[PDB]
Amino acid sequence: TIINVKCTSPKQCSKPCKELYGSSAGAKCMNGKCKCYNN
Repeated sequence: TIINVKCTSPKQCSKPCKELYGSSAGAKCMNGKCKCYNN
């Protein structure tokens, strides 16, 4: 469960992932791309 949103922070990735998974989002920023998991 990896998406394609450009980031430079995990709080730039908690924008698409909390629009997806709600509030149970494990939002990780590796390189400059976003991953959306679950808490």
